[PDB]
Amino acid sequence: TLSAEERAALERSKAIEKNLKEDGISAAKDVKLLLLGADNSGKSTIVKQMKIITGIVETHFTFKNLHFRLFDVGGQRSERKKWIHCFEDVTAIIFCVDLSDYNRMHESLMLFDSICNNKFFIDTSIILFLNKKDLFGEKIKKSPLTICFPEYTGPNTYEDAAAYIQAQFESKNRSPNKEIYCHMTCATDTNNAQVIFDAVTDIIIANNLRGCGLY
Amino acid sequence: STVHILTRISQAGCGVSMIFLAFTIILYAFLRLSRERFKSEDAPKIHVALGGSLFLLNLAFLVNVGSGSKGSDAACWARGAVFHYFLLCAFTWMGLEAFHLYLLAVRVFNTYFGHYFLKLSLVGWGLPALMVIGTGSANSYGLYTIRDRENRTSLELCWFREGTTMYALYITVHGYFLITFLFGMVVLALVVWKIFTLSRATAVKERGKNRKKVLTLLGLSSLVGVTWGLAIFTPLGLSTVYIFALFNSLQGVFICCWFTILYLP
Amino acid sequence: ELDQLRQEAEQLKNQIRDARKACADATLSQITNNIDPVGRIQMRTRRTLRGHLAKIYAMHWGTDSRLLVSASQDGKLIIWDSYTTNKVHAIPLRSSWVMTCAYAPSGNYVACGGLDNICSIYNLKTREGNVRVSRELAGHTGYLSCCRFLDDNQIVTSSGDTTCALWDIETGQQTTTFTGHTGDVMSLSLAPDTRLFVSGACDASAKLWDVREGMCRQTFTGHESDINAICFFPNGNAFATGSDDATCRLFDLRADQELMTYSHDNIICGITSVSFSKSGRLLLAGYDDFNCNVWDALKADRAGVLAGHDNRVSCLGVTDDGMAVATGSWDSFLKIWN
Amino acid sequence: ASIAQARKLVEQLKMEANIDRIKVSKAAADLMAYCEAHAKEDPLLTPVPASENPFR
Ligand SMILES: CC(C)CCC[C@@H](C)[C@H]1CC[C@H]2[C@@H]3CC=C4C[C@@H](OC(=O)CCC(=O)O)CC[C@]4(C)[C@H]3CC[C@]12C
Ligand SMILES: CC(C)CCC[C@@H](C)[C@H]1CC[C@H]2[C@@H]3CC=C4C[C@@H](O)CC[C@]4(C)[C@H]3CC[C@]12C
Ligand SMILES: CC(C)CCC[C@@H](C)[C@H]1CC[C@H]2[C@@H]3CC=C4C[C@@H](O)CC[C@]4(C)[C@H]3CC[C@]12C
Ligand SMILES: C[C@H]1C[C@H]2[C@@H]3CCC4=CC(=O)C=C[C@]4(C)[C@@]3(Cl)[C@@H](O)C[C@]2(C)[C@@]1(O)C(=O)CO
Ligand SMILES: CCCCCCCCCCCCCCCC(=O)O
Ligand SMILES: CCCCCCCCCCCCCCCC(=O)O
Ligand SMILES: *C(=O)CCCCCCCCCCCCCCC
Repeated sequence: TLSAEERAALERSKAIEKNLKEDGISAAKDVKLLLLGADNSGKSTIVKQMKIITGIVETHFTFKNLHFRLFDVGGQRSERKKWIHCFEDVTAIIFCVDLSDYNRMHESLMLFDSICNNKFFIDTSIILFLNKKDLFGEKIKKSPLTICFPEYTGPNTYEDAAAYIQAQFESKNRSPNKEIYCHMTCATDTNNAQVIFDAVTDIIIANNLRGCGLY
Repeated sequence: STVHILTRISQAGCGVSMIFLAFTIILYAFLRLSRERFKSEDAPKIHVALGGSLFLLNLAFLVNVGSGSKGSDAACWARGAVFHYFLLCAFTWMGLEAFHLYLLAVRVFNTYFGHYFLKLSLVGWGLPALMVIGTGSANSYGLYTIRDRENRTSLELCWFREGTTMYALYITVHGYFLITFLFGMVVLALVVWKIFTLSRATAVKERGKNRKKVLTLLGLSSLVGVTWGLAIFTPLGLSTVYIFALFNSLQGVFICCWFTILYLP
Repeated sequence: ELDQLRQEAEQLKNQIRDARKACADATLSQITNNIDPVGRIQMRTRRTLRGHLAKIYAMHWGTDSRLLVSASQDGKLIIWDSYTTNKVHAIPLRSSWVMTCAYAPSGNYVACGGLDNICSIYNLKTREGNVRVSRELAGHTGYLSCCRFLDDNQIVTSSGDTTCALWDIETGQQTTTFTGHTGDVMSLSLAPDTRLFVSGACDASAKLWDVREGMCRQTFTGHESDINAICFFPNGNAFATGSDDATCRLFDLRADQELMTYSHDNIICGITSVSFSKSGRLLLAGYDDFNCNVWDALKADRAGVLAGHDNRVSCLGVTDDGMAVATGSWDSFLKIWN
Repeated sequence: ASIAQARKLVEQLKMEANIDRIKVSKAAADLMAYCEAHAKEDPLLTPVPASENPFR
């Protein structure tokens, strides 16, 4: 710390430390959202204005002076258990589900089962969407909800079927201290950035109130 | 000799609180040394600073009660000034912890300010400094006798002196407690309102988790407030020293167990 | 026609297994019992290199035994100076999701890659004061799990598409492709003479590869679970591996079979990294219980433990001259032990 | 179909089959020899005093 070369070295160390602190405060104000879900469930247009930007795909829409970063981890086609711990630092797991389909329903349910009970994602909250509600309400009349869920025998109605499906999804929690902020997006005439905003705010408030002992 | 009883009981309760707050300070030093990443958290700093403020307040109260009615006048002039300073420090630290709760549960996003704990500590240790400087500029400290309806000296202390007008005492102790309690209750009301508004937008009305956490936080904070209100506004006579010592012991133990459960996995 | 080929392959693997059983006359412990063990080894945290914001996924020592690289999910590739904890560089990564870093044996280049399926090569000895992305290598269909420079002009990288590939950093295209794995390749390790290299995959098999020939030579199967870590022996005639079964195993390139196993009942966490000492007497292995056990590579006795991290210890590397051991971790604090 | 990879697999397996192997005793002896011929140059195996280690 006396010679010229060591002095210049310490100067470079300090300039780099300052840049690191600047980027560390500039990058912590974004929200990271892991975007799971079976394919063709409208996960590519969960928000109308995303401004997107094979591996992990990013989309970075902004809303109410806050930067949301959405990572679609479909397309990796590798061992999910081997790189899923990259995303242990996300705030919430968005999870789109296509209601108008019947073959992808059990795949979606099994994927949700595997995710909601992982060891890295055991306290990360889920924001479960349910896309294409109107097409479901149109299809439910012609095809009852028994060719998809045989154990179901309640009344054949839009409301009862949708509530039963949502209950079937939410019944895989198996781990309190994590809530499933469900929602039913019509996928045609909906503006659901506010749903993400409010669910994220509640997640972060719960995260902080649990940092002050509250349990 | 009621002086004996009052002195001994106040001393014992104060000492138990001192023991537990010292345990808290020691455990904070151990946690800060033995673990990285604990130096950047600011909530434990606010907690340990409030604990230390209560510890020093207890120490000042012990010094006053033990050596009352003895020494020169301008000596425990400064003694009472110090005791007032530490009382106002405890109050300002409860207020600053309410403000921290405001930053965590009302304004949730973009709450990063450089030198956060520096500014908090500056406020919490230098606002009572101005208060005491002012209060002393008028020579308001001195002896303070407690009669207990008999006009007999039940306990000699040298809190604010009796000069037929107590504007200083009420404006700078009771008024400060009320201002801080009001700030705390306003912040708690804003927290409750925000939680019960979000409980409608997320469509999870009853199941919501925060609807219970915030009610528990309110039920504890209002208790912590009303117990200090009862401590201040009621006069320290006989048959009410036991309750005060017990309140102090519990105010110590709760801080100790809260800090040792929150920061030991 | 298919079934008879299956029977022929089964008979061939039986012949291989019986040959390996016939070559095994005495166990390694039976030979090394008469050696006096190492005393208790207590290493102390000399330095602590802080400055990373997110978890640290890979580090790598320089050949000059002084500088080391670190990569983290915060998107920063820092090139430290371990002597005076002096950040020589900090390169901003284009992709925040990186799982490996490499440091050329000349000290002039640094490589990085991860979930973006690309191995970028960052120059260091530029004329001006800058570190520009020299050449991006994109020929894989899966995340890159490891990379290792041969020269400052050739790099061999593994990936999650089950195939390793030797590149030509000057051109930008694969010069060879090493295929034959079933699961995806998780780690590789270069030989001291940089002519061979081993590789572990999630099919619980470690295969020896020939660089110039592009063909596989041998294969080893002792583990049950995935293989995360692999490291050659200092003389290039053995290697140890790490697995999620909480055991490390020493394999041999001549006897063609496992020589010894490193297990303990109090250990049920998966090995995250392995590395040898300068003479090969110590076998370091970073675990998931946040500790870093230092094994006795000839006695299988747990010599010492380096418990200094609060989260999982992800990377681990012994200095090229055997001076220190730098164990990165997920709590973002590298530590130099000695 | 899978017959192509079947031929490739049986070819690689037969190629790996006919290789030269030695006894485990010899291999263990060589590991012993290497671990005992470089024991004096192991700064982690045998500690060095604080006057030599650059990370003192
Ligand atoms: C953020 C910073 C700038 C706040 C600074 C506050 C102080 C500079 C002022 C604000 C309220 C004032 C106090 C209001 C009234 C009193 C009571 C007064 O008591 C008396 O002895 C005079 C009246 C009486 O004796 O009856 C002495 C001054 C004091 C403490 C004042 C002191 C000076 C204070 C603390
Ligand atoms: C009565 C007024 C005028 C003077 C008061 C002097 C003493 C009692 C006051 C004034 C400054 C105060 C200190 C300010 C800073 C610190 C450092 C902190 O980490 C512990 C509290 C501590 C140590 C305070 C203790 C009480 C203190 C020393
Ligand atoms: C005696 C005069 C100055 C009045 C008293 C002023 C003192 C008590 C005030 C003014 C500046 C304040 C300090 C400002 C900065 C820090 C550094 C922080 O890490 C701990 C609190 C601490 C140490 C504060 C303690 C209280 C403080 C020292
Ligand atoms: C918790 C603190 C707060 C102290 C009071 C501050 C206000 C005061 C002003 C007065 O009018 C008369 C006396 C009191 C009410 C005080 Cl000084 C004493 O009675 C002792 C108390 C409770 C305390 O020190 C104890 O711990 C109990 O022993
Ligand atoms: C009578 C001897 C001195 C007794 C001091 C007891 C402790 C009082 C202050 C407690 C800690 C102050 C705030 C801590 C802030 C920090 O940790 O940086
Ligand atoms: C009246 C007692 C409680 C007083 C506490 C309320 C005021 C606290 C002020 C602390 C400042 C914290 C950092 C401010 C950052 C900023 O807004 O620029
Ligand atoms: C989170 O950071 C910790 C919050 C714990 C509760 C905070 C209490 C807020 C209001 C305290 C005021 C109570 C009455 C004050 C009497 C002077």
